[PDB]
Formats: sequence, structure tokens, C-alpha cells
Amino acid sequence: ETAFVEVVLFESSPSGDYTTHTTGLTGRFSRAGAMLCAEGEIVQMHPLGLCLYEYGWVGVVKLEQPELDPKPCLTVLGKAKRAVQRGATAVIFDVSENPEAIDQLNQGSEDPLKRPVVYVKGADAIKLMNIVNKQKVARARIQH
Amino acid sequence: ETAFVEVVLFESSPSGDYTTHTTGLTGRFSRAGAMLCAEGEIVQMHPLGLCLYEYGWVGVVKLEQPELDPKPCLTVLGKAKRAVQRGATAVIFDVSENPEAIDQLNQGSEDPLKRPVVYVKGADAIKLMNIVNKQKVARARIQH
Repeated sequence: ETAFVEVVLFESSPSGDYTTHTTGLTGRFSRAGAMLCAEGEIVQMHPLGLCLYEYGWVGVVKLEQPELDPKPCLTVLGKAKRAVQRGATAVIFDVSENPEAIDQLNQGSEDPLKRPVVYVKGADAIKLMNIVNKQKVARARIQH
Repeated sequence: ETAFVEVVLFESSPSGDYTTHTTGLTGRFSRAGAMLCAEGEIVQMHPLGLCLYEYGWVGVVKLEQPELDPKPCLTVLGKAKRAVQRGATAVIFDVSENPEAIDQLNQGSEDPLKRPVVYVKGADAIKLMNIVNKQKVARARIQH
């Protein structure tokens, strides 16, 4: 159930060789989805944004104040299927502001997503968001 | 040591939802590299081609006749580090025409690659090459 998440920054040279910088951090696979491998360019999405990107992105979604979106178009899990329908290979939720979403995401689900749904919080959520907020271009790799 | 490889074709709709088609096939992780997760757009590369692509591609390389390239610029493994230096997250070798490369690739290597090096052959190699030869655009996901 523990997800290892690596976030990669990269730059190429005149030589055409890449320079990379990697950050590791920890989250949990939701029972909502598959406990599998995923890797792709990060696309930061507002949660309301899930009420076009090239196939295979990893959505990063910071859940809002539950009393900021008291009447949500879809449930957290529905949002994640919506993301996958639109080409996401993985969804990471930052559930810091909305910890209650954990209970909904570790409900087992008959008919669960075929792709991973990871949640982070705490320090790991901060390190993730520090990068995705800074760099326009990053790559996430999810495992374990 | 067994690698599960999925090759994904995809098409989007006017709605912005993707239609996908997936093929599974089997290979082996080389000891040359890490027995880890990898996922990315496939880039078919001629082996001589490894004597610019966006970070995170999966190289697919059909090894040539050993008596076609009797004096190779680099070893099979060197070619794979070269691929990774140029942004590959994974290398798949089709070692059908050159089975001898297996012995070189299952040498343990102090200082092994940090990314996976998979080899396929037989029927699995055929299914892989059938797709990468047909579709300009595919995505590989490697695991297990």
C-alpha cells in the first residue's frame, strides 16, 4: 500500500544528454484504484478543473477546503476516473486541506480504476507541491 | 526477473476523452539494469543510432545481425547507458537476431543502470515490433 513517488526535473545539453534532478517522497495507494506502476509528465489540475493533454500524464490535484467546495460536481474518486478518461496514467491527490477524502479513497470499490490513485499529505505533500508549483516541467514516477 | 510490457495505442475524441488499445507481452529484466517500473512514449531506435527526444522515452531497439555489425561502437549495455544519458527511462532490446546479447545482458554489473533494460524475443518480440513498426505513436509501460 505505500507508494514511492519520484519527481524528476530535467535539462538537456548542447550535447543532447540530459541532466536530471530527482526528489523522492511517500504516499499511499488508494483502494479506489490499482496498486501499479505509473510514470508521466506532471499536469497540475485544479479539482474544479475535473468538472486537452497528451495521453499518459500524471495529474497532481491539491484538494480544496471541504467548505470551499461544499457541493462538488463529482466525488474525489469520480474526479480521478474523469482524469483517467482524459488520458491520465495516474492521479496524485494532495489531501492535506481535506483529510476526509482518505476515508472515501480507501473504500474498496467493486469496479476500481485500472490506474493508480495516490494520496499524499504532510511533509511529502509539501515537497511534491514545492516542485510542481515551481517548475513548469516535471515527471512523476509512481511505484511499490 | 520477468518483465510485463504493455504497449498502448490511443486516440482522443471531440469530447477530449481517450480511446486506448493495449497489448501485453513478456520479457526479461537484464541484470545490467534496475528491476523497476518504467513508462513512456516509445522511440524506435536503430542500434547504430546509439553510436533529440523529450526526457522519459522508452527505447525500442531491434538488435541487428551480429555479422552485420561485427565491429560495434559500443557494447549492447553501453548502448543502453547511451540511451539513458539521452533521456530514456527504459530500453527494450529485441534480441531475436542476436541471441548472444542475452549472455552479456545477464552479466551482473557493478555500477548497473538505474533504469530498466528489458529483452524480448520470440512471439513477444514479434507482437512488440508489429506495433512499433505500424503505429507512429505508442506508449510502453514496463513492470514486475
